[PDB]
Amino acid sequence: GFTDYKVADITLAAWGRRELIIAESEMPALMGLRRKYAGQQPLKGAKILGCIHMTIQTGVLIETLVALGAEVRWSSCNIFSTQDQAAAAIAAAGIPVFAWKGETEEEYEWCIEQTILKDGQPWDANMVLDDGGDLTEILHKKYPQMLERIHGITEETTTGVHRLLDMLKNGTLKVPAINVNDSVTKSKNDNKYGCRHSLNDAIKRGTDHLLSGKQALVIGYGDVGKGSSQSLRQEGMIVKVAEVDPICAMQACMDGFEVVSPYKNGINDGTEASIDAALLGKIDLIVTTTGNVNVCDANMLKALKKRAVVCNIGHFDNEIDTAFMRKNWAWEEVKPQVHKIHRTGKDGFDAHNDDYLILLAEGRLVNLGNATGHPSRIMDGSFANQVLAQIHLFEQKYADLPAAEKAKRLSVEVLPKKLDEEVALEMVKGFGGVVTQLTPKQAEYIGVSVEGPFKPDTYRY
Amino acid sequence: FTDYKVADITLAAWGRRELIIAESEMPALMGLRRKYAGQQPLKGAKILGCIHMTIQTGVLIETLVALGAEVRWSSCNIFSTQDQAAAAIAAAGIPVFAWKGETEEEYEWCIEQTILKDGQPWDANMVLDDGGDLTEILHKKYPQMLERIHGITEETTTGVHRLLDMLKNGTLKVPAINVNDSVTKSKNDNKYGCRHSLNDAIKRGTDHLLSGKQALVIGYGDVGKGSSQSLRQEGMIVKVAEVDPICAMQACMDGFEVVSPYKNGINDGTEASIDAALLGKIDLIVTTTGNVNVCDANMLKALKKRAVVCNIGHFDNEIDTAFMRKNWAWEEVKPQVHKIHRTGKDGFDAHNDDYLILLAEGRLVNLGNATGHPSRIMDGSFANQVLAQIHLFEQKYADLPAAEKAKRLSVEVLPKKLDEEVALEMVKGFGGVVTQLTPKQAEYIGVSVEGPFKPDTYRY
Amino acid sequence: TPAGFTDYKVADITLAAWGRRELIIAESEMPALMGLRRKYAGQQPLKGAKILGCIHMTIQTGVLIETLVALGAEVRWSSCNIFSTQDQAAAAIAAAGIPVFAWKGETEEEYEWCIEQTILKDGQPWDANMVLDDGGDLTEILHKKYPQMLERIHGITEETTTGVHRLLDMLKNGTLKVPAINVNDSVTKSKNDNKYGCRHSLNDAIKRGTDHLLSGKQALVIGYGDVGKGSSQSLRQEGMIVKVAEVDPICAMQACMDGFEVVSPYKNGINDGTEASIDAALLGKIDLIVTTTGNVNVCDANMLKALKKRAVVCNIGHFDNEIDTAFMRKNWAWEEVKPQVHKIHRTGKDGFDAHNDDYLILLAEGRLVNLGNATGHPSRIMDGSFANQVLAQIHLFEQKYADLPAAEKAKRLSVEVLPKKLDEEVALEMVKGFGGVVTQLTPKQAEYIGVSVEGPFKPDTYRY
Amino acid sequence: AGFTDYKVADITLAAWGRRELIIAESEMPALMGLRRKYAGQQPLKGAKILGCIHMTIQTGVLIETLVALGAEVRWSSCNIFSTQDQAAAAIAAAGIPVFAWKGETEEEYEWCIEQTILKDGQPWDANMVLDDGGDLTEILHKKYPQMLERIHGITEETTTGVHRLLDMLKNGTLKVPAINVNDSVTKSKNDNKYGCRHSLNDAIKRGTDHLLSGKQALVIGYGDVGKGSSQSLRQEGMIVKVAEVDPICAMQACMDGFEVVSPYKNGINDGTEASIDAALLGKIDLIVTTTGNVNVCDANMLKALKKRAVVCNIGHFDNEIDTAFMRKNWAWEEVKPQVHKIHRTGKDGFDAHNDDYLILLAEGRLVNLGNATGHPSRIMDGSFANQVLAQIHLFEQKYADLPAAEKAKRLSVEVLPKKLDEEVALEMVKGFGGVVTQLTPKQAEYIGVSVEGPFKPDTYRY
Ligand SMILES: NC(=O)c1ccc[n+]([C@@H]2O[C@H](COP(=O)([O-])OP(=O)(O)OC[C@H]3O[C@@H](n4cnc5c(N)ncnc54)[C@H](O)[C@@H]3O)[C@@H](O)[C@H]2O)c1
Ligand SMILES: NC(=O)c1ccc[n+]([C@@H]2O[C@H](COP(=O)([O-])OP(=O)(O)OC[C@H]3O[C@@H](n4cnc5c(N)ncnc54)[C@H](O)[C@@H]3O)[C@@H](O)[C@H]2O)c1
Ligand SMILES: NC(=O)c1ccc[n+]([C@@H]2O[C@H](COP(=O)([O-])OP(=O)(O)OC[C@H]3O[C@@H](n4cnc5c(N)ncnc54)[C@H](O)[C@@H]3O)[C@@H](O)[C@H]2O)c1
Ligand SMILES: NC(=O)c1ccc[n+]([C@@H]2O[C@H](COP(=O)([O-])OP(=O)(O)OC[C@H]3O[C@@H](n4cnc5c(N)ncnc54)[C@H](O)[C@@H]3O)[C@@H](O)[C@H]2O)c1
Ligand SMILES: CC(=O)Nc1cccc(CO)c1
Ligand SMILES: Nc1ncnc2[nH]cnc12
Ligand SMILES: [K+]
Ligand SMILES: [K+]
Ligand SMILES: [K+]
Repeated sequence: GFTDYKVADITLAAWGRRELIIAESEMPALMGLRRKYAGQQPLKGAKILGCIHMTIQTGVLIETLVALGAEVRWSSCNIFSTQDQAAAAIAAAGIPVFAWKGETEEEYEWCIEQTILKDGQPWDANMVLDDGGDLTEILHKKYPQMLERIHGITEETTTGVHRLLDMLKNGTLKVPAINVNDSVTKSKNDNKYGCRHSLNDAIKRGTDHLLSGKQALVIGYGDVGKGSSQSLRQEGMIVKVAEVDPICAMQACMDGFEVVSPYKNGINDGTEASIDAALLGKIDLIVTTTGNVNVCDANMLKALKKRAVVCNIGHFDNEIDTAFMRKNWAWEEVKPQVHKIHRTGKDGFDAHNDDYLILLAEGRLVNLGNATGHPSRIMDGSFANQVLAQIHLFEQKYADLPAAEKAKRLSVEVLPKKLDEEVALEMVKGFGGVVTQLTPKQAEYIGVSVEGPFKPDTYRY
Repeated sequence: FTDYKVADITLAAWGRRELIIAESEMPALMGLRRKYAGQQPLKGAKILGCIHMTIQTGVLIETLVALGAEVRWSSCNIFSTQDQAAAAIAAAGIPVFAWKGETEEEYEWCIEQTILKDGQPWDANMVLDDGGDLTEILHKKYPQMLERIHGITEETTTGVHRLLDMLKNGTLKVPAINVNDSVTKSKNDNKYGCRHSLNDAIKRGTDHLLSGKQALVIGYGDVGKGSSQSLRQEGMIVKVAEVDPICAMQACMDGFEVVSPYKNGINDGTEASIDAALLGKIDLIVTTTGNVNVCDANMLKALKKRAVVCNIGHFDNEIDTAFMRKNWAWEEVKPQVHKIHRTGKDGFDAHNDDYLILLAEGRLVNLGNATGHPSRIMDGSFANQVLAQIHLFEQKYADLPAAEKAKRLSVEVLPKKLDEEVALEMVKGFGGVVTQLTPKQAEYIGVSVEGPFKPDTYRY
Repeated sequence: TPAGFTDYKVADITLAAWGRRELIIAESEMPALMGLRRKYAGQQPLKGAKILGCIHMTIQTGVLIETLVALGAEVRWSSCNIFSTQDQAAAAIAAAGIPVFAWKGETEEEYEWCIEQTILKDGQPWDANMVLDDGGDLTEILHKKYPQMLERIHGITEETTTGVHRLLDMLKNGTLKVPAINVNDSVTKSKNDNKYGCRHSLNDAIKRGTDHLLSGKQALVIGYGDVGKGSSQSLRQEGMIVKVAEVDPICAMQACMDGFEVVSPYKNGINDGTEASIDAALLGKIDLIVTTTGNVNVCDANMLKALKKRAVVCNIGHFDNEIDTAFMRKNWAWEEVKPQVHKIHRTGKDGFDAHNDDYLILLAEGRLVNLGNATGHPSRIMDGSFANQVLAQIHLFEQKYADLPAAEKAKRLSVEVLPKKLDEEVALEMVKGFGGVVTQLTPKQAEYIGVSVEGPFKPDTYRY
Repeated sequence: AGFTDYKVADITLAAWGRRELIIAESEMPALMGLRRKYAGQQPLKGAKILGCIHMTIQTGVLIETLVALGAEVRWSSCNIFSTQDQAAAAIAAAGIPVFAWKGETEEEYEWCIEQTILKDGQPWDANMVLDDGGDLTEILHKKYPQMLERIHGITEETTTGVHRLLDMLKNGTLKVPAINVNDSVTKSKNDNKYGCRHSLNDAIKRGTDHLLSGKQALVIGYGDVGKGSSQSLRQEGMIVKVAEVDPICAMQACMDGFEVVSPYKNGINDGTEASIDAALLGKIDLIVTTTGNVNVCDANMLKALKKRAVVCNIGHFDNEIDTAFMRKNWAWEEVKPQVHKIHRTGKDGFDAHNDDYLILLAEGRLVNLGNATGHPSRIMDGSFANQVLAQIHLFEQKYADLPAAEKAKRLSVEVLPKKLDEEVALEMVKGFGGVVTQLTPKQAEYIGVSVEGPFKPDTYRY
């Protein structure tokens, strides 16, 4: 009689379980931790509030935390990213999960609140796992008494880390955090290669458009922008890249992309006349990858080629000025998470109007909204890091420290390189790769231990 | 003017035409000329330089001189000099001691000619090095000269490693800048430079078709990354070996099969540990590690007949070429290309089919069999060098009190703003347009509109 | 729209509005096909044409169908594969009053019945006079079972490599009853659709079916013809380590030069019928096998026994017998993951352990995987193919082969391709659709290379 | 020993050439397989071959294969810049008449061809022709018709030469039958495409050492050479745009991921400067012509190109670029052999530091051979195995000995049978270590072929 959940359709659970069993075989680092630590139960007593895309991959993460002794209460960190068969499988396993694909904003907030509260009162949570910082922010704003008893936060993504560092700077961060994003087996695996796999995946599922031979503009060339640019270029798109960071721009040039700005001489002065109309009028697809605000603005949207596709693979939808489009233009749903936006006016549209843009996932994270996000074998790396980070902060027991010791430990840190390398080694073995062992003479010659770490902490890979 | 030694001074005109072309290819470096020419920040600098005497290094030398410095120059590899570049620098009245095809003895004599002027130590006060040979010679043989030197600017990964060993040991005598670790150096030069010049050098040396053939790249750091791409983009079936599992993960995700020369990755010294089936299929092996003996004697014995062997790390001991000198017969095809006959040591059959082709005698192949990295890539590295020389020369470490020196003795990188400024000029050289943040957008992501745009931890 | 319309069978008529929205988008992606619509609508060149059509009932086929109709034709339609229909496309066509018998997930019995519903109208043979076919199944049923209907049919326009091969065999054996146009071997079909179509849709289908990471894993592509070329690129551009098998040494040479290792499932390339001739070390490291040959049993039972545990098996050739799925049905237990995705447990026939590690993943039960697990080729690629189909239909219909005296009939009983000038005109509209700008020869340049300024620009022997 | 019947740059380079020939033999398994297969039979015994083709190391292996099969030859290069002097020396030192060096003048080029045609001042007793581009063929038809009476056939290497043969056939002026070697698939779709992929960026790097990644290229043409050339530059990271007059080839360029553009506004070349897309050409760092056509990089295009752009041609003849206009109007500064700065400031003198120049490679002649070494041995293996088979076939057919009525029936331009094309391909695949699968009899029956091939109808395009 388990009822402590809310999902779209519990009868999807058997299908979700079939897919979890497949995913397990694709996630050797994560399942390796499950097998290594199951006897020790290092998360016995852990009670984790989790807020991250309720995908099949997150399913394997949840069940690893539980297998290691944790209890959890779970929600998605995006209204469109849940895979309903994954949510159902977790619910059918007796795990509290409040998530479905296609939440409203009110429902999204209600789902987070159902993890925070059990039977109408604060759950006895003592750990947080977050992706983007929304759960973290709600706890700090609305539930400070709960944070007194929480040992730490493990944060998945660049945007969430930025929010933690802002709190730390302001003196408002209440518990320590591990930045999971900046393991190399996360940032330079998930953020880059994950988007390489899943960006063109989501565009094909949403539109079935041919991409080869067409013009793309990728805004940003960080890890997500690098992977996104490659996702499109490997399909044969002619890809131009915009950047504010000249070092990232240099990389894009050297990687074989033309670097362009939407604005004449790069000057974003807010006028229509600043838009490079010739450029925007040639673009068939624009993808935002920045984690910034309004990088595909109203004037770019007005100047885009007729029937261009617009999408965002950064964490939040405000990378695109969808507010402007809702205020001024008529939306025609093609199918879920695919809308034609008719620039002919607000009050209705002609079904055969040629002047429209196609928006994917209403501007929300397109890989998760229009496909299934990153593949299991990539999320393996991220989620092995999550499990290790949860173990580290739970074993440190920050909430039980005296005030003077808390002050010494209140920080945002990354996992040590030795763990990063060990996660990587399990990923490489999963491909059947064979890593060479240094001889003692070689290890002495380059000044490392035979078992690693093999690089100083400054190394950029 | 007689204070030089080059292969042929009459190549000077040719070198100068190529220097004028290279200037148009090096916007960050020529921008530093224009920006600092007025200030003359290196007025009074006396720089001992040791780096491959290419056309690219010619534009670097003439930038340092244009900013006020005097220099005395040598190459840091016996095969890397471009004789027309050396001639052009000598003809400009700049002391340089460098030619393509030096012996080891001549290489050392060349460095010594920069150190000594008219039989006595030059009154040098700055060092620019690539690999650390000159740094080592000064510390071991001319330690008193270091009392007048304000700093060392070191170009490459191997050289930086040697600097850090001296720092850890308390034997480093002057402060240094790690130029290698600017992003516009390491992630431009070390990677993209090798992408351009590895296939270049293999083609010049052998003219082999690469498409459809099997390569093994040992190492997947920045040089191994660029090297693997150099070969894969030509259509080679590239396999990658690594000891670092993170780099190996990147190789897998980049589309390469990760393998070891040794069964289960365990190199126990026996022939039985060699994966003979793997090595018997390899047409080309490239070492990229900066380590020792990563293409060892047993691997060389097991390689497919007529495979090519080369090294693009800093030093030739990546391949056990000593073994091949001791046991096999060398037939020169042309300079820096040898067939190594595995049939025996004394003599060979001119039609023997059992040989390997070694490029540049195991020395840096891109510089040895071609011209190293192209001007537009070296632009980034050498703009960093100029900035680093200006900074250390202006800090005047050798004039500090003995106690003040202790606080200054460090190995530093340039600040990120300068890295970004080098990058900006590179981007402009491609016609690229960098976008400017709005104030609200800069606030939103927590940076200044001016940058730097990333924390120092960011890995790009 | 027509009142009382019931002359169709589809999965779900309420998908029609969705299908119509996708057809309107597809129209914007198919400039060559929509150019023919605009150019010829007033002329009504297919007025009086009654076309039996048998091709994958996709959105792209929907635009083809409504172009034929816009040019005057009546049609009766079925899919040429049990898994290739897009149900929203079928619904939109039925809602337009067009007879269509097609849904995703037909049985083999339903598949044949759907073709017969196009052939029959109100229990009697329709008065068809044109055939449009993809793979030869409708052609075969007419010759085998309704030969008298062929007396009134002016021609067949055949879409794909396998169908043309069957047509040529019939022509050689004297059993083909009407002329045909080989649409496949227009360059704007074969070297666009067969190659780039599979480039787009093979990795698409694998991702939708399995969501497996492809980068870093090992693939074996059987065949390196046009489909094999595009399939190999589909996987290599994702970062797979792709090996290629071929029987044709010229195709194998191209694979080597394209950067692939060429290998055989059999030691020394020789299948001796025994497990010992399988290169078990090779197959034990393959994560994904894709058949592309148009041939039979190229991924056979012994290969399937040797494949790496949890390998994906799929076929993108026209017919499922490229893979010995019958052996797998007979000996191994099938577990459906979801529609068109099955785990095949090699532990035995009678039941399976839900956590068994020794299974293969079969996509689309071995049927064409791009259409079965995704949506096949994109509109902008199918534009080229289907423009050729319209032009082929117009040509054969205007030729009126069935009205000729018997002597003239023998003179015209042929399998032909469209002239190169038409192939070029299709290509030009495709190029303009990308915004590309073709240069016009000066008169002196055209004289210099011996062509007209308006083309054609190559001799018929040119291979591109 | 007493051999003087040659002219090369430097005979002392022979030992070097011989070392490179021995390496090239290991890279040319199809050609060396033909040597082993046919050495005993001597199918070319009595053949006397006039050869005109780039005197490279690869051509050296071809020549010694012909000679090992019984032929005598007299050889010249088909381009003034394409000879490798060590290859020419190794061949002369072997006692084979060769007249070829890198850097010939036009007068020297013609003299070299005449030295193969004439021996001791009189027509050689030639009975076979091997040609690359048709210059030797044209001279024989115009100046030595009596020699063609005794010649059994021409085997022609390249697209341009085949076009010239077809023009002769059309006009009824071709005097002996020919094999079009170009259009074996193991030539056209190996040499023309993959050879240029290998050797174009090679030649640009040797001539300029320019970084290509991140820069803008314009490739004129997208036939086999244009396809391989565009890949050569794209694989280096150039942003490549493609021009074409053939919309099918342009379609392939689009689908291959290139933007298709014209130097002329709306593609209309009306001879005015106003017709030039100056904004486009002002952004191009590198232009490469691949067409076999005339004046596809014309004077107004040259005037509009971005300052310091590289201009080169990889089609057979230099008239793809209007270099005549550049010689008449602009000042040429040699950087080094086959690399010239063309200063657009004027004809009489230049400023050594002028920024407004173009860099022309190989004076507009075939750039892969002019600035590097042309295609690699393992690719030329396919082209030259076809050459050897075509020589064997035409010499055994003995056209010159046929009666007039039988000549009229055999006077044609033909390709080699597909079975031979396949046999060349299989040796190439074995050279890579590739393992082709053998059809079972049932599978061969299913697709309608013999187990041993041919596997495709003659219409198949690959
Ligand atoms: N969808 C996914 O699966 C997924 C995966 C990982 C991360 N993310 C999200 O993607 C976003 C980016 O993450 P990342 O790791 O790439 O971060 P990053 O900091 O490495 O890269 C962002 C880049 O955008 C550039 N940029 C910022 N403002 C710009 C502007 N106005 N114009 C052009 N370029 C601009 C920055 O210079 C930077 O290089 C974050 O919100 C992150 O949380 C999404
Ligand atoms: N030739 C050039 O132009 C050029 C340019 C830059 C640097 N370099 C030199 O190249 C070398 C590599 O420099 P880098 O910047 O790539 O350094 P790096 O540290 O980034 O990479 C070296 C890599 O080698 C790997 N490695 C070490 N021992 C190994 C072994 N036994 N087997 C396999 N992999 C092994 C390490 O794990 C590491 O990833 C250095 O010597 C450097 O000075 C040469
Ligand atoms: N799924 C799609 O969207 C799609 C699209 C076009 C064509 N097709 C179908 O795909 C198939 C192939 O079409 P194509 O145009 O590439 O044909 P093709 O003749 O160009 O290629 C088939 C290739 O398979 C090779 N082959 C045959 N038997 C082999 C064997 N035992 N082992 C290895 N290689 C072998 C042949 O040598 C040939 O090169 C046909 O059935 C065709 O109808 C499917
Ligand atoms: N350098 C080499 O090693 C090498 C190798 C093979 C062939 N070739 C030569 O290269 C040339 C091309 O050979 P190919 O086999 O590619 O021929 P091709 O007929 O396959 O291709 C030439 C292409 O040029 C295009 N074209 C013609 N005029 C044009 C114009 N004004 N603008 C744009 N495109 C135009 C044609 O449409 C055609 O597609 C010939 O001269 C041939 O002999 C050179
Ligand atoms: C008839 C014939 O001789 N065919 C052939 C083609 C290429 C190579 C070889 C032997 O290598 C043979
Ligand atoms: N061309 C070049 N000049 C100087 N140092 C280099 N290191 C690598 N390539 C170089
Ligand atoms: K997924
Ligand atoms: K589709
Ligand atoms: K060559």
